[PDB]
Amino acid sequence: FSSAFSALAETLDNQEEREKLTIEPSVKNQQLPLTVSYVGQTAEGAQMKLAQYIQQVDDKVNQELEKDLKDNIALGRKNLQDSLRTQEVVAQEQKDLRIRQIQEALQYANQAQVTKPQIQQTGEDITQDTLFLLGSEALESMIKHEATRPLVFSPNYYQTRQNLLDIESLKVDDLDIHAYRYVMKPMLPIRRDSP
Amino acid sequence: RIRQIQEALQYANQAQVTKPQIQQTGEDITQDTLFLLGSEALESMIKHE
Amino acid sequence: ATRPLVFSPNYYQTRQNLLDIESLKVDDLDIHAYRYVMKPMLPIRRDSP
Repeated sequence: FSSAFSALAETLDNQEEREKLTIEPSVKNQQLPLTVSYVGQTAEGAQMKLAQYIQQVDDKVNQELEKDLKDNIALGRKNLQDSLRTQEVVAQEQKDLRIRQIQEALQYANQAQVTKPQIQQTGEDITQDTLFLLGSEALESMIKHEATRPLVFSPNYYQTRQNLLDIESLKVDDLDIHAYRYVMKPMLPIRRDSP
Repeated sequence: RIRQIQEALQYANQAQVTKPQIQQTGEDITQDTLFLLGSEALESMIKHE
Repeated sequence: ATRPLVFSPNYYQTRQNLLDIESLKVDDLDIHAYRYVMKPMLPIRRDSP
């Protein structure tokens, strides 16, 4: 705001008749509160003109941010719909290895003659070596029904899937941006400055 | 999880596991060892979906 | 010789980091090194003489 209000201050000196309009910090040490001003020709006509020029810069900043957020959200859900496609092909390179681990464990369970499952339980996922204890019959169905076996997804996938539904749900039209706050409404003066 | 159960009914239909063979599980049951719950107990996890 | 290798979860991180570096496109990527807060004016009062 303070750089777009001082950029309105320099396009009002390019009028045929100049209109002075300034902006400055209030006390000479800290940055804000800022102190805008304007000189006119009447008491009423220099307060109406200042409250118009505050709303003119405010409607330029507020439209340069709803336009900026729409180019950030519609591009932010493109780097997430891509990051769910490259994270799914990794999740099928793990599935194509799990079918290959099962396809080797059918050869171990065909020589050791394990047909019915000998596993009573497993407290974790079954590794490569102890995979043949599921049986010769139950491992022949994990290869026959291979293309319909569902993928498994890491908990980082469901984090960036929930991060895409959060970026698709927020709305910028009803979102209100305000770049400034009145601590003093624009006054109308009693004593003129000249003559 | 319904799709993991729906595939594990096909494994437990060929291996002929009807009654549950699991005595316990110290964690959640994964995709591979899900067919040990049985053919009968996995037909009710799909009917009551 | 047909027994499959097992890969650490740092391998599948840097495998997913290669598919992310092969998928991004620089032709449709727009870079802007500046932003107008004031369009270039045309002056009314000259400077000299």
